[PDB]
Amino acid sequence: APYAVTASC
Amino acid sequence: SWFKKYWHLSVLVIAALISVKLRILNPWNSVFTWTVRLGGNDPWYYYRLIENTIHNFPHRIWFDPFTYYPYGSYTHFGPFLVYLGSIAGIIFSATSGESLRAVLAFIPAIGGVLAILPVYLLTREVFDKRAAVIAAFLIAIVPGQFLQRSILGFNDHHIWEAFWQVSALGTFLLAYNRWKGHDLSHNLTARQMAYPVIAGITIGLYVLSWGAGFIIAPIILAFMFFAFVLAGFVNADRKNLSLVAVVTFAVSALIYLPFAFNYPGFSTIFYSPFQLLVLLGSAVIAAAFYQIEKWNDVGFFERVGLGRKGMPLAVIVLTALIMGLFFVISPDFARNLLSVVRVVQPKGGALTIAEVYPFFFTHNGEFTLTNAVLHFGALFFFGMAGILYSAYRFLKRRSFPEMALLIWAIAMFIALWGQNRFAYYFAAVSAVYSALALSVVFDKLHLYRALENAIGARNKLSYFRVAFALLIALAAIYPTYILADAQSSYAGGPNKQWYDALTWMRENTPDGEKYDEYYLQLYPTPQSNKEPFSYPFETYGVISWWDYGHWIEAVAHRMPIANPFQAGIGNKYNNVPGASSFFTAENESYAEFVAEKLNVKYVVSDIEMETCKYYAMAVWAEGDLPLAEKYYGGYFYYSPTGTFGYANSQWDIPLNSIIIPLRIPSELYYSTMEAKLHLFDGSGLSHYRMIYESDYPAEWKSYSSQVNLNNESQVLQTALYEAVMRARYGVSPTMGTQEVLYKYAYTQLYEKKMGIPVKIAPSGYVKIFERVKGAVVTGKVSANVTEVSVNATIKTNQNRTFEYWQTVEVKNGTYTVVLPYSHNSDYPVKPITPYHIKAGNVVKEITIYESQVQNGEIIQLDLELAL
Ligand SMILES: C/C(=C/CC/C(C)=C\CC/C(C)=C\CC/C(C)=C\CC[C@H](C)CCOP(=O)(O)O)CC/C=C(/C)CC/C=C(/C)CC/C=C(/C)CC/C=C(/C)CCC[C@@H](C)CCC[C@@H](C)CCCC(C)C
Ligand SMILES: CCCCCC/C=C\CCCCCC(=O)OC[C@H](O)CO
Ligand SMILES: CCCCCC/C=C\CCCCCC(=O)OC[C@H](O)CO
Ligand SMILES: CCCCCC/C=C\CCCCCC(=O)OC[C@H](O)CO
Ligand SMILES: CCCCCC/C=C\CCCCCC(=O)OC[C@H](O)CO
Ligand SMILES: [Mn+2]
Repeated sequence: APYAVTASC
Repeated sequence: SWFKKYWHLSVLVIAALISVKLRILNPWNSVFTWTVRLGGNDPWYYYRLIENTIHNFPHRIWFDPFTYYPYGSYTHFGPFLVYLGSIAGIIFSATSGESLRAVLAFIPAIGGVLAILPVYLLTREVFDKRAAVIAAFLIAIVPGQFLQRSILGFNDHHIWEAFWQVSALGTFLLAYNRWKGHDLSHNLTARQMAYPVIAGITIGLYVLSWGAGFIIAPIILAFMFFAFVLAGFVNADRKNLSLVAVVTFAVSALIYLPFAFNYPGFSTIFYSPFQLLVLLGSAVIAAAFYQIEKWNDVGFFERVGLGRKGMPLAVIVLTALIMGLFFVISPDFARNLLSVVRVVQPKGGALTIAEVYPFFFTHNGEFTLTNAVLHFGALFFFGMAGILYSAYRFLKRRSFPEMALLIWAIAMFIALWGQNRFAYYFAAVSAVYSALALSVVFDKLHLYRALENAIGARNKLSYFRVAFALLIALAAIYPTYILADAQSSYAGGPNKQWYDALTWMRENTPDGEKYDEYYLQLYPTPQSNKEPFSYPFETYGVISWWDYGHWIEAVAHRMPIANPFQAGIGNKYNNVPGASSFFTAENESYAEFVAEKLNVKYVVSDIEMETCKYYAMAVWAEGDLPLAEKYYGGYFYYSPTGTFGYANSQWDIPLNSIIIPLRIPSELYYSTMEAKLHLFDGSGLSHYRMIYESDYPAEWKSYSSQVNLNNESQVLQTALYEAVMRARYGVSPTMGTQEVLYKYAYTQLYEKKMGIPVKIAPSGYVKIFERVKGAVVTGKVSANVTEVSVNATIKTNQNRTFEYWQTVEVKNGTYTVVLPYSHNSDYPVKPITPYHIKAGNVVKEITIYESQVQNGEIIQLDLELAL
């Protein structure tokens, strides 16, 4: 779920 | 039967129910748990604005001194969603807290279901009536960013972007359809004037949900520009199209006017007079197209002597002139032309955001159609065939609405290429054009006949063609709903460890009642925020990674340094104090520079910032991405010999070995503030003490039922067992295991050179530290020692314990250590031993009062022998 947050976790 | 002229509503109802099952029932258990979980991050900031607006109804803030401490940030969130949730909360008598979030959670889901209507309208006004029914059904099952940002609990404005943009295009093209072929006296009636007025209101509501919604005006102007220069090409009532646009943009400017002066300058996202000029200026440009057609009508371009081509050419020269002569305000150009930077992101630091990465591309720089499946399902490929066919049909029919829809399609595809988020815009594109595709085949394969042959008709129906029309309906709908059913079963937001830690912060840090009152104040809109904000009481800052700023403000009611507006990040290359330059600080003296400038009193760090998110923080602080792998090294491997090794390069790893897909950090990492804080539990720091830590990662909390977390060997075997088990499937180990592996690598690579060990045990997910002046323990020392060490055992609220060490060099026969912990503190993380202070062969033990820690009292403690 890609949202307004840092990626790849 | 009775479905005569009435099936078209029978499908819409069925489509709405499918939308409800996906949007409300599927993520129900993820939103309504131990608390009401609003998804993501930004829905939590809307929740902040809404409960402030409810308290000061009908008024609303346009500047927030809480976030972006200590400067405050202007609020770009639109008045539509803010006032919608505010009124919805009052109607259901839910003005704050968990009860307000339960009401706000349904707003995004309702918007997702209601999107069936504007999708039907736009498709009917362009194509036919049957296709509009497919598009309504297809928009009820399309997955990706559209479904995820319109799910239960994700109360963000992205669904209302898509709802009002499609509504604007549908109502505009409906107005053109109702106005075309009629003279002006007929279009001036109240019945006819209602169509462009409605189109103008939908455009205004689009901008009132998203400050960058002014982009709908150049898209609509692009409709008229290409319809004019192609007058012999395309067939369109250009004179009535120009008049519809004039009424549409004038009304939209009137709708936007009462919100136009809430920002002290031109802006493309903040509610400023820039958007008012785009809408008003679009009305006069459309009015200029009125003369060019009224002149072409009488034959002005032949009397001057340019030809029928003259009317296109004068459009082109004025398109160049009327922009060129708009140099009367160069700030307008700077912000207008700024849109081309939106779909480009060489920032790199911005790239580390999960929602901005370009579509069609992997994190390795190669083309891929993989996100097209994961975000649209079969609708993407069915959508391309509908787009290519629409282009084919436009070259034959030369219908203007079909042309304008294509322009909308190609513009949204460029935005989709730029950032993967704008898939919420392209979702209605594939749904509309796949509906065009499926409608073509359903007629040519006699399914439209068999449907009416099923009740009340006679047709020549080929069941072979019908069976294939059913078979490709399969291919369009089944794999699309499969991804939508899976993606809607979970909802994002903070985990219990983050929520519990933040609620604890709200109730265990000072001035919680002043922050609660200031949280609901109607802040004045300042002319600038370059200086620190003048707060009405003594405030402090909470520093963390920018991801958690909205959680900090809405749940802990504390002022964060950085926020999901990518504010307060800072960097090291320019010495800009922020989150990145603090957590990547290579010594405590630099972190104190950043912390003092930002008035930081509290630090919140989670295991994400420690492991997989640390790379982003090094990218922001350093600016250059290849300059960021300096914080990283090689990998662990499970070799065929049954042993675990480590290699700097991938070529040093033996054959048939099994490579833990986790890049081990370099030595520079273990010297930075994030490592010293989360992975060393604050050891080695003189101005920071751990005051609270949350529960373990869920996996290790489960592991502890059979693993002794006080047995370094048992933890090690468990972490290595999991890492190989998941490396076998090319999956990284769990976060709690990544921390253990990080600690093991430090003990095998960089520990023996120094002597300070780290316990291999795991730790809590979220950790809170308090910034401390520090009790200064200074004293005399013997003749021949150059180093003094301090020893103390700290125990956390999770019964976990660790060692706090600190070493200083002796100068002028004197040592000086500064200690952050005290032995009479109220915090749930206390020392359980005194400070053991060594000076060669002399040892002494000291206990420190909390008053000496707050005020930084000097304590004299000599460790001297005669000798
Ligand atoms: C070219 C376009 C690109 C759009 C995509 C893009 C690059 C950016 C937009 C992305 C987007 C959806 C939003 C960005 C908005 C902004 C500013 C900020 C957003 C920030 C962030 C997203 C939000 C953060 O907040 P959060 O949401 O996280 O809370 C637009 C469509 C126009 C076209 C002509 C394309 C058609 C296609 C083809 C193949 C033909 C081209 C052939 C050609 C031969 C070239 C033709 C050349 C032209 C100049 C004709 C254009 C006509 C017309 C537009 C001019 C009239 C007057 C204009 C200037 C406006 C007037 C305004 C004022 C002054 C009154
Ligand atoms: C247009 C605005 C839509 C308003 C709709 C709001 C109506 C009802 C919301 C209540 C839903 C039930 C939630 C629930 O089970 O709460 C129990 C514990 O809170 C679980 O955490
Ligand atoms: C003269 C111009 C004044 C414009 C004032 C508008 C200010 C705020 C708009 C928010 C009010 C909610 C609108 C509303 O309920 O209608 C939207 C769907 O019908 C319901 O989802
Ligand atoms: C029918 C027309 C189809 C047009 C297809 C064009 C596809 C993609 C265009 C997007 C280009 C955006 C700019 C870009 O490539 O990178 C910009 C760097 O950031 C420069 O530093
Ligand atoms: C003890 C001698 C060492 C000198 C270096 C000073 C380093 C750190 C001092 C931090 C003091 C804490 C103040 C703070 O964070 O909040 C400021 C608002 O007054 C609310 O407390
Ligand atoms: Mn958002």
